[PDB]
Amino acid sequence: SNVPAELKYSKEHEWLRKEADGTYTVGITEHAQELLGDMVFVDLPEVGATVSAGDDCAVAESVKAASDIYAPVSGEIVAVNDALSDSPELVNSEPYAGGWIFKIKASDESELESLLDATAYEALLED
Amino acid sequence: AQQTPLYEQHTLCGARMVDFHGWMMPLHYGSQIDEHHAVRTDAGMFDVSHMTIVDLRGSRTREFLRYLLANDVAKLTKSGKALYSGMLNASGGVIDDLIVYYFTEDFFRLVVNSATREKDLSWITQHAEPFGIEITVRDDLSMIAVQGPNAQAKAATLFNDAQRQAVEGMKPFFGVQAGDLFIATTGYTGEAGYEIALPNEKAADFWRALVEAGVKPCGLGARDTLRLEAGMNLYGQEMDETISPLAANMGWTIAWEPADRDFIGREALEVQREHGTEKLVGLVMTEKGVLRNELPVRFTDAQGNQHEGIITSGTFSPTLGYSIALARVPEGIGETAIVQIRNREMPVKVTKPVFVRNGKAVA
Repeated sequence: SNVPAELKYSKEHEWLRKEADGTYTVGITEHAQELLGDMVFVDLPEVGATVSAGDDCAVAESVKAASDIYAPVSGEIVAVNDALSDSPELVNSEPYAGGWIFKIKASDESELESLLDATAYEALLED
Repeated sequence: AQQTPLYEQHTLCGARMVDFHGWMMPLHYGSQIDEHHAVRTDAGMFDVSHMTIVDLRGSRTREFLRYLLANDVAKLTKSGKALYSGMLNASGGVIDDLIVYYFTEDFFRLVVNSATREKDLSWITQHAEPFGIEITVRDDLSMIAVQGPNAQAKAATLFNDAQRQAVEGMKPFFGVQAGDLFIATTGYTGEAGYEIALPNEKAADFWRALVEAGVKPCGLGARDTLRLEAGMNLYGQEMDETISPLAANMGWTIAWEPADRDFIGREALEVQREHGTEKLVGLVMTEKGVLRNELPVRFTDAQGNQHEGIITSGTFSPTLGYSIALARVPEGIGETAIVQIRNREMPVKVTKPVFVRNGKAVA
């Protein structure tokens, strides 16, 4: 499962897990972590920030480069993953689990239906 | 870019290939951090087959080298002994750094970097001619560097008995031919190990045996973080033809004595040393972030005047757990500086240009 079945996915190689409370957990895919390489720092957004999809709202720093992480959807940040401060490598080891970056309350329903399902993302990587 | 002879071996080991001066080389095999840890704590290995090995033979070889190079191969008095040296132009700038081995009075070997192969070979063949030296480019040979506290014991599992006796208790900076293996206690990491050169047609199998002996494949990413922690220069960054070796922490390699040995660039360098030069220092950024190549480095002297230098190499150090860099800076820098990253002035500590000795932070 380089592509877990039940997740939604974006163009910029992020994934979104709808949670019980209606919010989305967001992180970067196995593909995206592979291309980043080992993460040594992450700069996270403020809890409470409003973003529009495509805003650059976090930064993954590897040994090679800083790399902007973009908001997959529009909404308000409700949480960020504080474990990444001591364990940035989780983005590499658990990109769908401990490696989640932030959680968002989506504010645009048509954005959420443009997201790819597991099979469409698997196809995007197939190019 | 060419596909290197070990390509199938690298791909079986999970390499991510990148273009590296005309050769597709592994950037890493999964995790450059893991690969750095392997060399610091056990054993890792690097395909260095695109280094060029140059054999020099003839009665005037020593004399020639005592002229070509700024260290002095007269110091090599025991068979197999090697030294690190710069090779300078007439104006005292660095054309390359290299390793040279002495075998007999009339047989020496140079090893040079991939990036500067052609420039160095031209410089070497131009200057060797009047000495009547037989110059052999050994592109028939590949080479693997095995590095780390268990590197020698793991490699030596592949040696036959003759090979083990030839290198038993061999000190750092020796190289010895034993059968089809040339085994040298050199490296670019700050750890013990070997560099082992052997025929191209034997290299893939030897790599395979080394993986099986527990030696971790390691790529360029790790090669940079290990070398930079160890305070070792990379040509084109810490120095180039416009930079004096005295401004690149290569002062220790200039063999000034004996005074009557002229070598190319010595006159210019003597002048340079009397004017004084900038100096290569270490920088440590303990605050969050990564120092990057070519960033400005600044400090204000006691008088209130600002001076500016430059990062020559920046990286994240896995061993220290902070970013580190080598930087060329005006004489008179103190214990701290400031580096401009984006549009924020980040404070840094100024240290000696070495971060790690013996797997420990030179703290």
